[PDB]
Parts: sequence; C-alpha cells; structure tokens
Amino acid sequence: AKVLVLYYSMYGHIETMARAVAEGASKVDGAEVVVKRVPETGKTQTAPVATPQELADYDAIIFGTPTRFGNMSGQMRTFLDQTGGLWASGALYGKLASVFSSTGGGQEQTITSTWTTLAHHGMVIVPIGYAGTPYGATTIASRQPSQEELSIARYQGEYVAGLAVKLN
Amino acid sequence: AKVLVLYYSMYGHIETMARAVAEGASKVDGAEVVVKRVPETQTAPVATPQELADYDAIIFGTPTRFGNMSGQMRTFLDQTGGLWASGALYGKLASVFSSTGTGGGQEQTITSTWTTLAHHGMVIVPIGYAGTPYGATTIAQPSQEELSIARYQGEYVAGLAVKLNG
Amino acid sequence: AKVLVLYYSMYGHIETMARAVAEGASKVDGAEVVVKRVPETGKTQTAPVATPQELADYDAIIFGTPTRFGNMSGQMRTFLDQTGGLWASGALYGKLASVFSSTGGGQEQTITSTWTTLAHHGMVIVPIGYAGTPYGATTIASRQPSQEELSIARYQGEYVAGLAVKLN
Amino acid sequence: AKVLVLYYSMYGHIETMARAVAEGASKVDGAEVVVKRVPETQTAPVATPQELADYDAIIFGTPTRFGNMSGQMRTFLDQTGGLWASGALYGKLASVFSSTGTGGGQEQTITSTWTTLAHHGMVIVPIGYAGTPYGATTIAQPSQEELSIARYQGEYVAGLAVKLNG
Ligand SMILES: [Cl-]
Ligand SMILES: [Cl-]
Ligand SMILES: [Cl-]
Ligand SMILES: [Cl-]
Repeated sequence: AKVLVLYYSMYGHIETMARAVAEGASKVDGAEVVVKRVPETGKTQTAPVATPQELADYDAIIFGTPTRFGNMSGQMRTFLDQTGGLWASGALYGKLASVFSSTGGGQEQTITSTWTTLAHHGMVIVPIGYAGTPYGATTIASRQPSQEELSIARYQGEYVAGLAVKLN
Repeated sequence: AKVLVLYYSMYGHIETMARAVAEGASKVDGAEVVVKRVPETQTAPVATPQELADYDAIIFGTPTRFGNMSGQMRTFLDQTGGLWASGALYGKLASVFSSTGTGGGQEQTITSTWTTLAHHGMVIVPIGYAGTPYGATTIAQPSQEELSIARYQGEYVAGLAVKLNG
Repeated sequence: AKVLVLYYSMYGHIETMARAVAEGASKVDGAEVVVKRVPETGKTQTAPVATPQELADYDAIIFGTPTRFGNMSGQMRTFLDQTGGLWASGALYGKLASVFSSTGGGQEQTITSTWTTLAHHGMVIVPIGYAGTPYGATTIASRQPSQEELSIARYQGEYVAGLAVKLN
Repeated sequence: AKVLVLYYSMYGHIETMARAVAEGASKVDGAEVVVKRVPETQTAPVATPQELADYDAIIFGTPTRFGNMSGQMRTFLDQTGGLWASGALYGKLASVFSSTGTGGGQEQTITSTWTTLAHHGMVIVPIGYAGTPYGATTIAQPSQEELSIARYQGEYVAGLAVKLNG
C-alpha cells in the first residue's frame, strides 16, 4: 500500500523515469505513492529530499540511480550506507525492492549490484522480466528518455505497486 | 500455495539441504510442499521443465562449478525457453540455496541464478540476516547450523507464497 | 601471435560478429588468426568445429556466444566444461581471453559471467572499455548486426590481437 | 614497468596483504613498486586519482561491505571520471585483492571491482590456481598461506607488466 520511488538524478533523466514509475504505481487502487530524492554528495532538483529512516515507513521502495562505472551512483550508495541502524533493527526486512537505472553502458551491472546490496537488508527483489533489461527499467542518457523507455518505467511502477497491495 | 523444492545433488549435501528447506516450508499453514530433482547430465522424483508452471514458489538448490551453478541445474534451466516465451513463471516466487565448490563461489552461484530467474520475471527472495544473506549455503556433512538456516529459508518463502496466493 | 575466434551461433548473428572480430585481428602484423565454432549440443554452420584441447595452441581466444537467460549458451558452456584436462594441467593459464555476445537483454551478465568461468583457468581478461558495453562487443539479434556493432567487434579483434603480439 | 599497490585498510588486514603483494612485485626484474592508500571517508602515502595514470599496473586492495568494495575505495574510484573521459587508464593492467566482510562477499568484491575497471578499459588479471582464483583474499590476522598467495599475485602481475611494457 505505501510505495516510495527514491532516486538520484544528475541530468534529470532518472527524475523523468522516476515520475513515470510513480505514474504507473499511482494507477494501482490502494497504492499510496510518494516520490523523494537522495541528498547531493545540472538540472534544478525537484522532489523532496529523503532521510534514511523514512525508508522503514514504506511497503515497497523503487530505487532509481545513474550508473557510475557499473555501480550505483555515489549519491545513492552514500544514502544507503546510512541505513546501518535500519539494518541492525531488521527494519527493511521483507519489504519489496525494485530498481531502474540510466547510463553514465553498465546498466545491467548497476541493477544487479544494487540487488546484492538490498539483499543484505533482506528485501524481496522485483525484476520486470520480458514484460532489455529484464532486471529493471533503464534509459540511455543530452538524449532524453524515449517514450518506450518511459512506458517500461511506468509498467515497473504499476507491477511493483500491485505486488505491494497484494502483500499488504 | 504450492511450493517446489527443485535441486541437483552430487554428494547428497544439496539433497540434505533441500530436505531441510522442504521441512521449513511444510511448517507453513496452507503451503503444499513437493521435492523433486533435475535429471542427470535418491528418493525424490525427477522434474520436467513443464511442471514448474504449476507452482507458486520454486526454491532452487545447486552445487557450484567454477563460480556458477552445476551443469545439471543449468542444463535444466537452459531448457525453459518455452516457459519463457509463454511467461509461465512470471511473477512467481524464487529463492536459491547452494553448496561450495573448488575455489568457492557459493554466493556467486546464487546471484547468477537470480539473473536467470529475473529473465523469467520471477520475484527473487533473499533470506537476509534472519553464510550469506542471499540464500542458505553449505561449506560441504551440512552442519546443524546450516540446516537450521535452510529450514528458515523454506518457512520464509512458503509464508510469502501463502500471503500472496493462498 | 596465434589468435582463435571461437563462437557458437544459432541464427548467424554471432557468426557475423565473429568474422568481424577475425577481420580486425587480421589487421595486426604478426597475428595468425583462426576462426572455429563449438559443436551443436537455423542457418547452415560455416567455420570448422573446434575440439577442447585446440584451445591450448593459442595465445589469445576471443569467445563469442548468444545469451541464454544472462548466461553463456549451453553450447559454449558444454564445450568449456570439457576443458577440465586443460585446467588440471594449467594449459590455459595466462593466455588472453575476451568475449562478445548477442541477446536471446542480459548481454552484460553473459560477458561478466563468462569472465568468471575463464578466471578459473587463470586467463587474462580483456574488456574493450569506451573505445555499451565496455565489457565486450554485443549485438541485438531477424535483426542483423548493425555496421556500428560490427565496427566494435572489429575493434575488439584488433585490440586483442595487438596485445597478443605485444605479449608473445 | 611501474606497479602501484593501491589499498584501503580498516583493521590492518588489507595493509598486510598490500605489503605482501608489493613484496611479490618487488621480486620482478625491472618492476618499480610503490604502495599507497586511498584517503579516509599507516606508513603508506595517500594517493590522488590523477597519479594512477603514471603506472603500468595497479593492484587494488579493499575490504568488503555488504558484497561490494569498501566505501573508501568506491569513493576514490567514483572520482575517476576525468581519467575515464581522457582514457588515462586504458589498456593498463589491473588486479584485485580483498578481505571478507559480514555475510562474506570477498569474491563478489573482486568481480564487482573488475566491472568498474573494465569501464576504464583496464586489462584484468585473475590469479587462477597457481581462496578464489579471482585474486588473493583473507578471511580476516592474514594467514601465512594467504600472504603467500598475495605475494604470488604481485609477482605475477609485475611480471606481466614488465613483459608488455619494460
Ligand atoms: Cl540522470
Ligand atoms: Cl551435493
Ligand atoms: Cl546468433
Ligand atoms: Cl582491513
């Protein structure tokens, strides 16, 4: 029922993707969707900035990040480093997680490496399959996200939100 | 909810692990648990790729070969193209457990397995810290501790399968 | 000096890529380039079929495979499974390895997972960087490889062959 | 050939490993070996990202945090965008060694590091079977066996650097 779309955006492209994720999630009856960004560690930033413990308030979190050499961005990594207190209390255990990314190639490695990080919190991992990448929505970022990439982002939000409602 | 524990065992270590996973799953009210093994190239019946569509959750057990899953499990999964094209496993729960191999690689075996299951659109369930948080493992002679974690994994995934299905 | 381009091709697309790799390798003075395929485990197959121990005769091997769910193809995997005798004698130790792939997404995982397999043989791993993916040449396969994808394949052969000559 | 052993150490375990790698590298005729550490947030000087361009081979040492490299090494590598854009590390030799962390993950740390270095077009050198074939590791109190493997890794990579450069 409560779905957080949490992102870092350098150029606005992940932000555009995150708003498409959120639009998709909002199509689901019973899903309460909120959009936040992680602090800086350029396009003017838009969404409210999240604090680490806010994550515990959500049933699903959909994480959006540009790649940095096939890893999540330093900004999202630093934010997730500050979830040690959540880890020590089992706060995020069993909550749904899903990820979307943009280039800065490496998009697949960015997603799968993020999964491993979130598995340490015991989060349930939601890929999107054939419905690429199958691991999560991605974009190639001057070039803006295509309508096709945004449709896949919208799908991902909708799918994850439905799973959240089914579970909670 | 129907839970399949699907495994390949070379030395009996993964068989023992699979039985522990099934024991945990069988503790869950409303979970129907079956154990099968993949064909070669043990009491559990051998699975066909087609029957995987019948289950709400599948927990996959495999030995490690040079940092990835065993050839037997990989060959089996290689033959799920028809399932893939029809979306037969889409949205189903998946979880993985493994055995170490020469040069280690049990964590890698699990995360590599996740990649394959993500192509099928399966929902992936790690065990976290409630040894690796990715799934139950054995450094095999599985220890009582390792079996206790395998039991937890079955109970946890079967509970999730019942909560989302019945 | 001796460079093997070894592939499996289901639809001809990896074959097309492999011949571009080989063309690139052949541009290097002092590189002796040979193309072979792994046995079946459709377009009519062209290149001679390799046997596992032939790999020991080469200074560099450039491996081409379609993806199967983000792993190398069953055909290339089965072939590489039959290199246990090479492994036990240290036959492939220190030789150059590089990889290219095609979809069947998952292209990045196919390459990086192949690397881990070849690291068990102690092979030196050659990615291509920015010169995506940075991990190796790839194509999206009815659709044939684009001239851009083939140029990257050609680059990869040329680069690996030069490293082979520099080393041997 | 100039070889840099670049590391981050929390408890001294990776420092001891880095010194073993450097000892192995220093056995190689024509290899010039230097040890530096990445900045925080020990006798070895602290490295700047810019100076990595000066070396023929860089052997990276890091602890593991939740299945990936330490924040300190990752932050350092995060700041190699200028190097990346200019191709400063392209074609240079890279190798990795690591320490285990809570929930394991030392092999994953190495292969994740490989991915980052591949973006820079670095040539990646595993150690094979001459513990994981990906690079030297410690289950830390590094053992004499672990240090012997770290020495081998330095000697092997320095030999390769001399053969392709001088
Ligand atoms: Cl962006
Ligand atoms: Cl076994
Ligand atoms: Cl093909
Ligand atoms: Cl340390």
